[PDB]
Amino acid sequence: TTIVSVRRNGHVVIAGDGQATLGNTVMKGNVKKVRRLYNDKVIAGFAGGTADAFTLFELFERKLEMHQGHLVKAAVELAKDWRTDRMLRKLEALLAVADETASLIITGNGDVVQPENDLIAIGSGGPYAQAAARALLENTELSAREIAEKALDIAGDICIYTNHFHTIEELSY
Amino acid sequence: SEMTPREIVSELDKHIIGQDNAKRSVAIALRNRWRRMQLNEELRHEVTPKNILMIGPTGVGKTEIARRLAKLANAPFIKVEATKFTEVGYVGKEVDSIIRDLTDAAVKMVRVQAIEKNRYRAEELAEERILDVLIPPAKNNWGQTEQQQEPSAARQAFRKKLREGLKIKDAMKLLIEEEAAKLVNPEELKQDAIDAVEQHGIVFIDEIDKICKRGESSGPDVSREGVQRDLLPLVEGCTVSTKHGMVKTDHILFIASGAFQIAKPSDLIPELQGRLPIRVELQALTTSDFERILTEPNASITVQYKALMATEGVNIEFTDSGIKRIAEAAWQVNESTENIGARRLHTVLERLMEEISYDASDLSGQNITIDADYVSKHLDALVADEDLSRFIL
Repeated sequence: TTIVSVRRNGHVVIAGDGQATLGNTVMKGNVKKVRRLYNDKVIAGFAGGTADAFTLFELFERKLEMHQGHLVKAAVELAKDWRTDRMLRKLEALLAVADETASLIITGNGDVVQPENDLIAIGSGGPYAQAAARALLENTELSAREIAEKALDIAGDICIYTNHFHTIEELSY
Repeated sequence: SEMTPREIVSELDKHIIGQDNAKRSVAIALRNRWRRMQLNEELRHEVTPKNILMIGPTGVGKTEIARRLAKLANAPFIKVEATKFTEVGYVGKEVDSIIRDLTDAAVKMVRVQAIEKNRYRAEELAEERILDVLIPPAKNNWGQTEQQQEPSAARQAFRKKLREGLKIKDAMKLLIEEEAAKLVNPEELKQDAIDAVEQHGIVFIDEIDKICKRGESSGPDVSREGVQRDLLPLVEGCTVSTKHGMVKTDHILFIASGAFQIAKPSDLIPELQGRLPIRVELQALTTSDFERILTEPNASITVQYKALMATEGVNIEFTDSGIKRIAEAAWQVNESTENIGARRLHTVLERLMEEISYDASDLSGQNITIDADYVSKHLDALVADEDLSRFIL
């Protein structure tokens, strides 16, 4: 798969494709990898288990609950129980969540990382997305959505494991 | 001279919406106790309670029914969680506590039941103790035998002058808690309760299904089924050591209750299945069901709220669309989050009324009207925000 997060001016987006693969054949083609969380105040994307995400996104949304809403802290606490509990420790997936403040990446390793220019590109296509994303962000005035989208498409044409079915979420502030 | 089943169901209808079968069921149980007393000594021993097993989802009427049944029979009642005992594999507690706990409550009753059926006489004799420290023409005679006899004259106008008017009042209460006690017989009072427990006891065992099998694991099924084993004597007929005496579980009525989503009544221990001759199902409640619950029961929550507010000199009114709106909310939350049955109503109704409930005393004398407008303004947002729902509703 390929998830691509970008932040330009007053917006920040998280776009992904919908290809689900198994072996060498396409299981599903319209998997929704990006969603909205915490009263749609938070947008997130996942690379992995169509259900593991379900469990994770929730607990995450449980951190933003009684932690004011500090995205960063909530993420730090999330990955902490993720790296701990057998339950959580079991599931594997790349977590990419953004918000008015800043966007970041969470992993099973209990890693909370935030790319240089709040630019996220996870999944088998991440690198391709990034290369195209930076080329634009670098030499263009295109919007946070136009890049993440065009970046995602480009990945989709290079990566055998990602398709052109998009699911985009945005945040204005 | 007890009520007939239809009579019992009726009365039950006054508090519980729907669940007709469960009513007829719990109703035949009661009637049979009457039926039994009407037989020869021989048969009176052989005929045991037809214990019932209610099968159905959370908060849809199970307990209320059992509770109201007991109330109607004026029978001592007690609720108990089955899983409580699986803990005994650590320390937990023993099943006999059920009959013990039952008796204790059976006492607290016979007590309050008898003391109250006395607080009136004690107060009247009380004044006859005060109306004696204000005019003491005691002994035999004093003046005339007819006309002059009656000493009430000044005394009468004296007690009235006090009733409506140390310290008389301060003195009476002291006399009340002196005459009442000096009138109770704690001997028969101790046995009074026991007879109750033995002839009208109603034990409610919740989570029966959680005490069943499942290819789970040896250890857990051993702990579970043990609670079942430990239950047998209670239900088959035995004697329990009561802090207030010896009780025979022989005719206590047992109403077990289970979801049986995971486990089936056939997983229950054989001996138990035998002693739960009656099976009955209860259905999930419908939005329509909800609407009725909110208002129809004669002491419905809505009626309670109206009353509570009146207390504060505020007149509340529930529009039909308002009620419908309230009901839908509860349903919506229960479907979007977790279904907890009618319970959801109380949470919703209560959140909905906060602002008023607080401002109440200030709207003294007003005519507030909770209509569909109000409801929506107050609940729609919350109902929608799922995560907020799992906290606030």
